[PDB]
Amino acid sequence: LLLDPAWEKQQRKTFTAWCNSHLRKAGTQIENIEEDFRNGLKLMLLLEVISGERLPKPDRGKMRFHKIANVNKALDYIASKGVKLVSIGAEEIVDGNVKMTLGMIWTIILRFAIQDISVEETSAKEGLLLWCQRKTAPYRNVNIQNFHTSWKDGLGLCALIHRHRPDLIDYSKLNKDDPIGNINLAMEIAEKHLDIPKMLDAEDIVNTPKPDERAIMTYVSCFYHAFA
Amino acid sequence: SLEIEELARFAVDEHNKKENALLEFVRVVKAKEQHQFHMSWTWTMYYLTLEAKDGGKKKLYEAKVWVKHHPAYIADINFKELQEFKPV
Repeated sequence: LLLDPAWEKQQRKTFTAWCNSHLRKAGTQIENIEEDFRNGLKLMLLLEVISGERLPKPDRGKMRFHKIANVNKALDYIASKGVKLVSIGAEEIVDGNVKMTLGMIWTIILRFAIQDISVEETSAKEGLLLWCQRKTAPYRNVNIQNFHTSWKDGLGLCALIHRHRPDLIDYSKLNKDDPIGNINLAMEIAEKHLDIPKMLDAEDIVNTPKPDERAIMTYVSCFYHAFA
Repeated sequence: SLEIEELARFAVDEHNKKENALLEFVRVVKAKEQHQFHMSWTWTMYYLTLEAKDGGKKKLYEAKVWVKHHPAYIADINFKELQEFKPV
C-alpha cells in the first residue's frame, strides 16, 4: 500500500487497539472497526468508559433506524462535550462509511485523550509535542519535530520510557540501525509494564516514508497519560 | 533443564488464566526449539508436549511458547507469550 490506503491501514490498527484499551475495562472488545460500531452499542459504551459519564440506554433492536438512534445518541453526547462535528452523520456510520468512522474515532481520541493536555501553558496536540520534546531533549539520537517521521526509528518511544522508567530499559544498547526492533521493544515494554497495549505495526511504520500522524499521536498520548 | 520445565509451567498457568481452568502441571514429555536471531532481538519458539491433570486425570497438551530477548530490556530476563495450548 501507499498514501491514503497505507494511512488507513495504520489508523485501523491503532484506532482499533486504542478503542480496545478502553472497552476491555467494560468487559468487551471490537475486532473490525469498519463493522463493529455500525449498531452504535460499543460506540456508546466506549464514550461511557473514556468520559466516566452515563449515556442514554442503548437500543438492541436489529433495524437500521434503531442503530441510527444509537449513533445519534453517541454524536449528541460528543457534541455536548464541545466537539464541532463536521462531515459526520449517524446514517453514514450505521451504513459502514470507513473514512467517516475513522474520522469519528479520531474526533473522540482528540477530545478525550489529547485536547485537555496542558504542558507549559501549551494545549492539546502542541502541548503533547512540547512534552515529547522536553522529555527527549537530552537524547542526542532523538529529534522530535513532528508526530510522523520523528518516531519511525523507535528511539523516541524508547527514550520516553527510559526518561521515566530507567528500571525497564538500558537506552545505551539502542541505535538507529534496527528501527523495527526498537519500535517492538518500546511496545513490548509498554504492554507488559505500563498497561499500554501494542497499537502500531512496526514494519508498516518503518516502511512508510511518512507514517500516519493521527495513529502516532494516539499511541504517544498513551505514554503521556501513563507518565503524567 | 529448569528452563524448559519453567516454560511448560508458564504455559499451564497462562492457559489456566486464559480459560479459567485448574490444570495441574505434571511434567514436560518433549520440547522442540526454533531459533531466530535478528540484530538485537533473539527469539526461541518452544513447541512443548506436556502432561497436566484435568480434575486429577493426566492428559497430554501441546503448548507453543514464544521467548523473546533484547539486550536493552532489563526489567525481566525476557518476554514470554503463550501462543497455543491444545490437547493432543
